[PDB]
Amino acid sequence: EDTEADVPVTYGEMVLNGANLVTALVMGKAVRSLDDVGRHLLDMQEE
Amino acid sequence: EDTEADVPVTYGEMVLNGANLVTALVMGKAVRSLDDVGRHLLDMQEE
Repeated sequence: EDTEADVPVTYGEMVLNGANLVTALVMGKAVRSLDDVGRHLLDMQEE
Repeated sequence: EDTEADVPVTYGEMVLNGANLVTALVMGKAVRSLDDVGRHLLDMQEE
């Protein structure tokens, strides 16, 4: 026995909100954290 | 034969920027004025 005790956590979560909602019902697709992916792709060509 | 002239225009250009650049790369889908279409769709579900 290391220990009868432990430290569990609570459920994650996600939704289609800002740009994920638009594309889902317009382009028909969606991505985890499109805001992030979008920020990092655009910024990446600004160095 | 009527007046030879015309009130002719120039050319209209459409570019990939911002939202539809990210989605064109990530989702491979491009759409016209996605920024405008996105505005209204996020609008019309709010009073």
